[PDB]
Amino acid sequence: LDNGLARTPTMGWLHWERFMCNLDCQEEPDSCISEKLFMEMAELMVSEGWKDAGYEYLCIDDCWMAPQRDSEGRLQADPQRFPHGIRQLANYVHSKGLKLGIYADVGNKTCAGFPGSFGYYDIDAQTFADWGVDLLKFDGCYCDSLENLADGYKHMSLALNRTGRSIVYSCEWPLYMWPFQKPNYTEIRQYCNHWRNFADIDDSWKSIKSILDWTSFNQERIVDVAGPGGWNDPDMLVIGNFGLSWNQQVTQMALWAIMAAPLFMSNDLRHISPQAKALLQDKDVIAINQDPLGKQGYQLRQGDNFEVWERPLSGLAWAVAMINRQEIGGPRSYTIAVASLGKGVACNPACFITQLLPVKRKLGFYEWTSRLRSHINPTGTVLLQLENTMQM
Amino acid sequence: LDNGLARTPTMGWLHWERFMCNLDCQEEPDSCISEKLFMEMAELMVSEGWKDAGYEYLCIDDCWMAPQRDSEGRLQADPQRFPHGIRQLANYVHSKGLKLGIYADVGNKTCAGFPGSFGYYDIDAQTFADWGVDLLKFDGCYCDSLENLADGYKHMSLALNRTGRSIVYSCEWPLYMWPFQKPNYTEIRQYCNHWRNFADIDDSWKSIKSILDWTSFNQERIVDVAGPGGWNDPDMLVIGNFGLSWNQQVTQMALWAIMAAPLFMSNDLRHISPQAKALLQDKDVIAINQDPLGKQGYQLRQGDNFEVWERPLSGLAWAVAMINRQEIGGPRSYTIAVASLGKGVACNPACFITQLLPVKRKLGFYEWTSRLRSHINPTGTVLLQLENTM
Ligand SMILES: *[C@@H]1O[C@H](CO)[C@@H](O[C@@H]2O[C@H](CO)[C@@H](O[C@@H]3O[C@H](CO)[C@@H](O)[C@H](O[C@H]4O[C@H](CO)[C@@H](O)[C@H](O)[C@@H]4O)[C@@H]3O)[C@H](O)[C@H]2NC(C)=O)[C@H](O)[C@H]1NC(C)=O
Ligand SMILES: *[C@@H]1O[C@H](CO)[C@@H](O[C@@H]2O[C@H](CO)[C@@H](O[C@@H]3O[C@H](CO)[C@@H](O)[C@H](O)[C@@H]3O)[C@H](O)[C@H]2NC(C)=O)[C@H](O)[C@H]1NC(C)=O
Ligand SMILES: *[C@@H]1O[C@H](CO)[C@@H](O[C@@H]2O[C@H](CO)[C@@H](O[C@@H]3O[C@H](CO)[C@@H](O)[C@H](O)[C@@H]3O)[C@H](O)[C@H]2NC(C)=O)[C@H](O)[C@H]1NC(C)=O
Ligand SMILES: *[C@@H]1O[C@H](CO)[C@@H](O[C@@H]2O[C@H](CO)[C@@H](O)[C@H](O)[C@H]2NC(C)=O)[C@H](O)[C@H]1NC(C)=O
Ligand SMILES: *[C@@H]1O[C@H](CO)[C@@H](O[C@@H]2O[C@H](CO)[C@@H](O)[C@H](O)[C@H]2NC(C)=O)[C@H](O)[C@H]1NC(C)=O
Ligand SMILES: *[C@@H]1O[C@H](CO)[C@@H](O)[C@H](O)[C@H]1NC(C)=O
Ligand SMILES: *[C@]12O[C@H]1[C@H](CO)[C@H](O)[C@H](O)[C@H]2O
Ligand SMILES: *[C@]12O[C@H]1[C@H](CO)[C@H](O)[C@H](O)[C@H]2O
Repeated sequence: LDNGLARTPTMGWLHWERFMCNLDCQEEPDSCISEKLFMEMAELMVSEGWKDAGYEYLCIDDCWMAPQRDSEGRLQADPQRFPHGIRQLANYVHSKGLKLGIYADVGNKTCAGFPGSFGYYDIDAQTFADWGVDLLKFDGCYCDSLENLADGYKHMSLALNRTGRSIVYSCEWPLYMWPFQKPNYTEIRQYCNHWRNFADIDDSWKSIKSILDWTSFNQERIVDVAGPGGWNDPDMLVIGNFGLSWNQQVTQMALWAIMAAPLFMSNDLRHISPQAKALLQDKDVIAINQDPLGKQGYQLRQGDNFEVWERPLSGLAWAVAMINRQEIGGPRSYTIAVASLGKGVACNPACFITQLLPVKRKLGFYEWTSRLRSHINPTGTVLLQLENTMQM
Repeated sequence: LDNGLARTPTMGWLHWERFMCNLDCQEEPDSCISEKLFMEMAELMVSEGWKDAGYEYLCIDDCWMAPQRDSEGRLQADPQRFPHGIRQLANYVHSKGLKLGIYADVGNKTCAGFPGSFGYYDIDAQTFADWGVDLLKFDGCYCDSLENLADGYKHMSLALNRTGRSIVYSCEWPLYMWPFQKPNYTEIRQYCNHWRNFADIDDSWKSIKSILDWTSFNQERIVDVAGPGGWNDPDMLVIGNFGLSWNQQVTQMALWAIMAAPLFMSNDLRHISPQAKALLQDKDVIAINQDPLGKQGYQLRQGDNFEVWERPLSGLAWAVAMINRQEIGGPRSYTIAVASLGKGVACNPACFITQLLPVKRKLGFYEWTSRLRSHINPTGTVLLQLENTM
């Protein structure tokens, strides 16, 4: 989408995976979808270093809405959970230096059963623009055939444009297309700043594996269409929650950087370990994700429960990820000719290799003819940065 | 097995899950199956508080054997990897006040392809006894019939007894039978100090869940036969490795305690987090696992992606574990009438409840009329101890 936005993958926080559709503010107030939750998340994004690290968008997912539209046909914030309305939350979020994302659905109802945009594409787009909304996530539930899905996604895109406000547009067009026919990524890219391809993540290693395996299986179809203004969206970062071991968390961060994924944390910023925080705020891995070249990486090799992924970076640098998919035993040795990495460019005539994950370690100069030898934890990833050099 | 051993479930360390069949001492001397690995783990069991917490058996699994028996038909330690031999390793382990476990297979080979014990049960038993072995784990691979399987496990049982040496006998008889016919657990217990029921654990939450699901499904057949001298073995603790989140590690420790499971760590004691160490050394939770009554706990309830398990303890105490099996979202609220716990006796007329996991916290006095409310982490467990007020 040529709206001048998302020149790098969008970074922020989204409530869905962690907080879901919790409407019970009486018995579950700390986890219910309320203005107070977003106000508190906003403060902590500023004070706990998240905005500094690049996480800029505070995003509302499903279950912010009143059950019905107002008399004047507009969407309304839930009066009990959002009594001060979207406009004033937008003011609060802007006052902290952050941008505000909101959520709607192309079809008749949102996935959670709240008012769809089946008509109203134009008034809804305008409502968001009046409110101060800086990002829209547009889910695809309750949609009447391919024709409407496509038409709806294309309509809301132009509608947001016609508001003349800068609004990052986040689509699930491809994901809700698969059931009928293969997506057309060139068309989707025209209309959308990023697009969900695959089933909602949850707080599990199984979910990470299934997203990586779908991505690598399908990589010839999706890798090249990604670039500034249009990204593949493999769903939210779930680091800092309950389901992933330290190693599986390193794997998600490493490979979301390889895939030029948007980085939407879905966690509780009020209750997050120092380890998870340091990983999500790792300047060097964020720098790989945010690389201005904006070329998505890919899986180079698979075999013996090992995966090798790499991503081209600006200035003849490469990121390399080595995954151990063996879920038994100890750290496994993996060796590769440095020549085989970065299409033989990265280390011609030399590489300087820095390990970034699981810890940051200068490894030194590798000749084009060198071997790289590493040890990789089960369900973990080693992430390397290769800097092309004349020296040595 | 009435040999006076395993009166509480056996505690220690077993190489298999973390170190497996690593024979590469040239390229990997610090993780190959060698007497140096076992000596290192022994020193740390003493120096790092493992022994003091009750971890007492340092156990060798598969891949310790030379490829061939000796000229006298006996098993031999690999001459390169176990150069001083098993007896001498046993001497060392004993000098630190620990016990040594070793491994054999009821069939013609071990699962990894080394010499099997079929036809050598009596000599193999005497060999182990002579060496000063304090425990045998007896795997079930390369056994052509259920007759040979049963005969082999019983025969080794009687041969161990006849050596005169106190040797804990860990069997896999039910595991290898189950595909073909329902095991008789009354018979297995007469011959075995503990018995593997289910597929080898690995370093995953999938493995944990599948072991718990198998145990809850089969609980009518296995819970009542467990007790001092004979335990269900749901396989090794993998806490301190790579594959489990903190909440999944808590779930393993909590439910191995509810299940009166043997506690065999398979980890690297040289490289283990403070968190993993304090969970595995948690004295209140080990006291539940090690309760002298020896009554295995069971699944009370399952619904809304929650499980409630409980175990009766010495002195009118109960352990209760509440699992959140929902792998999405945040800490979920669960409430149960305390009258529904411990068969109606735990909290009649009242009980004092202490949370043990994920943190120790006194919750206070609960009346027979009361409801316990808890928030449980996705893939996590809340473990409570109930003390009846009388
Ligand atoms: C509604 O849709 C229209 C139709 O596309 C859209 O207009 C386009 O906006 C983009 C973004 O501003 C324009 O692209 C820019 O063009 C100008 C002029 O050539 C350049 O200054 C811009 O350069 C930036 O990006 C460069 C990297 O590519 C940087 O090097 C540089 O520093 C600049 O930051 C950029 O190329 C595009 O020209 C228009 N196209 C048309 C047909 O007008 C409009 O923005 C949409 N409006 C909203 C609010 O959605
Ligand atoms: C070989 O098999 C026999 C028979 O099963 C085992 O005998 C049993 O041994 C236990 C433990 O020594 C006896 O019970 C215990 O006795 C001791 C001392 O008297 C007491 O302190 C305990 O409280 C408990 O009562 C058990 O009764 C006995 N059974 C029989 C029939 O004699 C023997 O231990 C086995 N030997 C080896 C080397 O495994
Ligand atoms: C370990 O290996 C030996 C040798 O391969 C096994 O011994 C063999 O066991 C088979 C049973 O599977 C015997 O075959 C039987 O032969 C009779 C007729 O003789 C036939 O009627 C049966 O139906 C069956 O086919 C075979 O005779 C026997 N061979 C020897 C040398 O004893 C042994 O059983 C293996 N042990 C285990 C536990 O797997
Ligand atoms: C997939 O979508 C792309 C973009 O809509 C299609 O390519 C364009 O099709 C339009 C309308 O037919 C042409 O006017 C353009 O010249 C085409 N290219 C571009 C880059 O805009 C493409 O035909 C669609 N279908 C397939 C099978 O690729
Ligand atoms: C399961 O195995 C047990 C023990 O081998 C069997 O129980 C024995 O039954 C015999 C009768 O054949 C009695 O002599 C013994 O007193 C019992 N032993 C014990 C300690 O109970 C039982 O028969 C087997 N059950 C089935 C269903 O086959
Ligand atoms: C919404 O429902 C109406 C019928 O009430 C139907 O005509 C329309 O196709 C539906 N719209 C979408 C986008 O599914
Ligand atoms: C749409 O299953 C829905 C849900 C909201 O109800 C989330 O937004 C999810 O990410 C999306 O795929
Ligand atoms: C038998 O798969 C084997 C293996 C040794 O080779 C381990 O001892 C495992 O625990 C056991 O079931």
